Amino acid sequence: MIQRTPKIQVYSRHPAENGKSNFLNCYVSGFHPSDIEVDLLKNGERIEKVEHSDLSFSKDWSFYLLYYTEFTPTEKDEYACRVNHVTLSQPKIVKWDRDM
Amino acid sequence: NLVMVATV
Amino acid sequence: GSHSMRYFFTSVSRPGRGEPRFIAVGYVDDTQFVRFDSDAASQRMEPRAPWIEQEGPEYWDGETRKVKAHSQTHRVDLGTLRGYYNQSEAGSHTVQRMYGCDVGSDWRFLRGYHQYAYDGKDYIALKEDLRSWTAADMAAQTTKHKWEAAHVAEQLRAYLEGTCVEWLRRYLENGKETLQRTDAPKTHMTHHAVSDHEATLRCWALSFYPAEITLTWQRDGEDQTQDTELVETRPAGDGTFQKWAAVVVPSGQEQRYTCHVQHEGLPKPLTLRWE
Repeated sequence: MIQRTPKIQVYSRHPAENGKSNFLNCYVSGFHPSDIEVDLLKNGERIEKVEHSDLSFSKDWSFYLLYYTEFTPTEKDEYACRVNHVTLSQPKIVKWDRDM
Repeated sequence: NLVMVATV
Repeated sequence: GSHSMRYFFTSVSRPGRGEPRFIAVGYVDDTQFVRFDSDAASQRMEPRAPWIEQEGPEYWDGETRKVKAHSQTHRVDLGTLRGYYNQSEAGSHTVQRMYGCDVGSDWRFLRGYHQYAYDGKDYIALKEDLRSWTAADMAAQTTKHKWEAAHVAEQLRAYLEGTCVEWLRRYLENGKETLQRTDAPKTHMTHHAVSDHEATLRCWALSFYPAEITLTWQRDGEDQTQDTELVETRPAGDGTFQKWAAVVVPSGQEQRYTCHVQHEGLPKPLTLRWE
């Protein structure tokens, strides 16, 4: 009954340019079992038209998934990721640092 | 191109 | 260089909530080309690479046929593994199976493989010689015997050395513009001031294909592995990858640090420097 904690990266497909359209990524990997709940937030609110890749897994059998959504960066809007998994005592949130 | 498929 | 075809099968039980979840993905190198998901509408094997879409009805009818035979074999396995391990019908459990073949630069068979897993742990696996198995524990021993008595490995070795590689060779042409490509990393560095006695130096590799890559920092030509933050190589979402490595430098020594990128698509290893 192994159990791995999800690794989380929040990033953009292309370099973030305010006003220019892009895709927001939330790549969760290294978790086990496969049940995971991933949201993307815009200013702390859930995005509805988010999609995700098909479940695959690594060399140690842990799972990985990409969640993505079309979006356009602005100076204001704070985007972030929210992940719940069993190994997680409580929903985890990772802000999106365009300029990383 | 897929492979039976024997069970455990 | 070399190339590989790999299928990934995730089977997860849902007791008192119906039939098991069953997901199948297929890859040539780092490019997925097909998917099956018990929970989706089509109950067909679907394409996920534009090169595979014009394969034909014969191919799609067959892949669907077989992917559904897998689905079923996995539906039984879940129950048979509940028993082996004396586990409650209450529990949700996970099965995983990965198999595929590799060709060298000669596009000639190089190796094949097949691994099975119960609950995130090794169960049984085809050994390199593809004629014998390695059962991980007591329970898998029963399968090992069952499978040797079924001559399962004979049947696999043949697929892996034939159907597998010949079709791997097929796909590499059907998608030669995608699969035989080598998008070298697009590289650059950044500098933030973590304080006023310190500054983060971050090395970026973007939009590269395949995923295999190496980023390393140095201080005075001497590697900083101990002191470097490496993120996992991550999907850009468009069939390329990204990765960065960051070091913290005491302001003043930006001059002392260099980043190094190794990739398939670079003729020579890049040596970035904050200069």
